Amino acid sequence: AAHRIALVNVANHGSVLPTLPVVSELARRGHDVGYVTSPEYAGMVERAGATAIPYVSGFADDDPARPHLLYLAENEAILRAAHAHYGEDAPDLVLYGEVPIIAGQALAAVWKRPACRINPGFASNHVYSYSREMIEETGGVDERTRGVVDARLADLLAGYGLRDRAGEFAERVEDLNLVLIPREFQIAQDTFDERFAFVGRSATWRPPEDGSPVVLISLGTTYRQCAEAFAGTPWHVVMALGPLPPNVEAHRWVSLPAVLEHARLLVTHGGIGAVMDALTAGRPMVVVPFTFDVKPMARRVGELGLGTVVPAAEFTGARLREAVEDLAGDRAALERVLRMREHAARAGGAARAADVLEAYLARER
Repeated sequence: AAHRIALVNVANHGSVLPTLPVVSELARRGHDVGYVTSPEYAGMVERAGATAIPYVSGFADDDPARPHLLYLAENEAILRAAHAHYGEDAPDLVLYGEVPIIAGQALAAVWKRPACRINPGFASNHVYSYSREMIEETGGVDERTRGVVDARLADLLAGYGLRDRAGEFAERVEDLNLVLIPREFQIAQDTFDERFAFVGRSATWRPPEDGSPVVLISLGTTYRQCAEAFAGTPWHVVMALGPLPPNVEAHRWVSLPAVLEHARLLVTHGGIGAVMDALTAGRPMVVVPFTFDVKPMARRVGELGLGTVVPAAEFTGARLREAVEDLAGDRAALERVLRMREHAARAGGAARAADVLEAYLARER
């Protein structure tokens, strides 16, 4: 019937924003969702239909162990808020993000409850692992750093009598995983078994009236060469970032899905949220990967022929203008993107995610 869900997640846009349609679907079906989040995202998750569970947390600085210790501190802070909020009456399911996996698994073990991981982007297994690729890009781990982190993890789990489970919590694959991308976009997709549900994602501005082709440019946290590149061209350029030609439009923030309804191409930094937006809109994209985290997405857009990858080292105004006009007139790419849009629509979205989560709790797994 109506279940109790503890949605345990880290509090940032990339983690919280994609989970909100799932929260809404569950809430609409009458499920009591408790969202462990920070006070800044508390109103956001409550407007989505959840009950906010706030969490707040406050040696060396250059230390390579510092990011891992802060990660464990956040996992501890999350774990404390959830455990204290529910107390004696445990929820029916532990829905946790692909970042607080120590907190999520500890809670599930303590409460003796089924758990489910939420992967907004790529899912990881023995064949492909977005985490293993991420760890190497962040420089990997030395033996000294491994010892520091391995101990503080065991110390963290000791307070819940789970010290002997540090190894599995860090390495194991969850019994169920909601993956917020279509199966067809996933790297080594045919290797992902029954434990992964590829449900994809569920879903003010006026365009030029003359009929000018529109290109949306939304890159990272890095806006002059782009405007100078499309100057004198028939393109209408919509730019997002935090002297312009008449055809170039600039805004601090832009609704990517709203503009993509009128634009034929997206110039993106490679974020899975933006890639998913283009895919849902059926628009090819030009990916410029400035950060390491988007490198798998950039590689995947390229190998599926859903767009063009311009390396950050090779990026100039001219190369962008060249990539945009080349990919815009490419019928082959457009057909592949529209086909990928059908896959994304067929994924099931938040409605199927809820159907999957209900099926899981029906003691079917």
